[PDB]
Amino acid sequence: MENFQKVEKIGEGTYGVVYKARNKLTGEVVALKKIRLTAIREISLLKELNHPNIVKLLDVIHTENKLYLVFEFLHQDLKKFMDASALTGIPLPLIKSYLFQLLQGLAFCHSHRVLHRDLKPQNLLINTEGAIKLADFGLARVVTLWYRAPEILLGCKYYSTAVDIWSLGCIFAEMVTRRALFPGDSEIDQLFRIFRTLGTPDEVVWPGVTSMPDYKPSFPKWARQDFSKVVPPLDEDGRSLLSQMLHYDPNKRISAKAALAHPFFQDVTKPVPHLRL
Ligand SMILES: CN(C)C[C@@H](O)COc1ccc(Nc2cc(Nc3cc(C(F)(F)F)ccc3F)ncn2)cc1
Repeated sequence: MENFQKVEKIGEGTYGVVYKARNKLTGEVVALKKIRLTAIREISLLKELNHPNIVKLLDVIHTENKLYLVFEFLHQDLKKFMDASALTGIPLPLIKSYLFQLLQGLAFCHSHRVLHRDLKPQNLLINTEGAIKLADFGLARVVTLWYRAPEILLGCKYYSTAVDIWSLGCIFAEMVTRRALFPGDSEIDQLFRIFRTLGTPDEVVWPGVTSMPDYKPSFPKWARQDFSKVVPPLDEDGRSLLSQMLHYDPNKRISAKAALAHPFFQDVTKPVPHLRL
């Protein structure tokens, strides 16, 4: 860490604090993440993901019994970009391009058995060239619960790549309506908001749901609401794809690889956003 000079705090993370730092050995600008306290192992396995839509893990430093992660640095996150766009909204061509790219990102790591586990606007990074990238990637093992898949809230321990498709679905709708899809303040509140919109799940639409660890038969039975009310601006191509991203049953939920060929991406392009840094 004598080789790194701190410039400013970027944020505070579930397992370490993150700073914008300059590498004195290279004059390079980076995101430096210091971990709190089989790990160096899986982490040193993460430096192998190379893809245009994932933030590169540049180096792993293990000194004075502490662990630093050195990442490629980007200037802006999706959440700040959405806030700056709230009055007029993100243009559909740009929403679509960002969706297409995160799906390529997700399909790549998923084919290597890497899951993200905690996608949110705050860890999706953009540049002046019109690219978006996944950050804090494979690194799991007030929190925001808004993008948590229903299987996780019900206590499933052995969940699948489908959890990331669900989180991305929620972000896709948020970009389109300029409002959070399921803004829960607790796990039960989170769970009941998804139930009110998509209907309380049963054995019919989700075989096995009633025997998930945290499922209770005393749950209120709300009916499913019409989809055209959930994301009104969205055309039917987009709405059909959103619904496949939001299937209750993780096995029925569309894969990133299949989502890429969906008709919604017929007219896809690569616009450049206007960014204030
Ligand atoms: C606008 N400023 C005033 C306020 C904030 O939005 C400050 O926003 C910024 C400013 C710059 C960046 N750039 C990054 C961030 C990053 N990792 C990362 C770490 C965390 C965590 F949890 F570790 F902190 C959360 C999300 C992450 F993407 N890797 C490369 N570049 C990100 C957000």
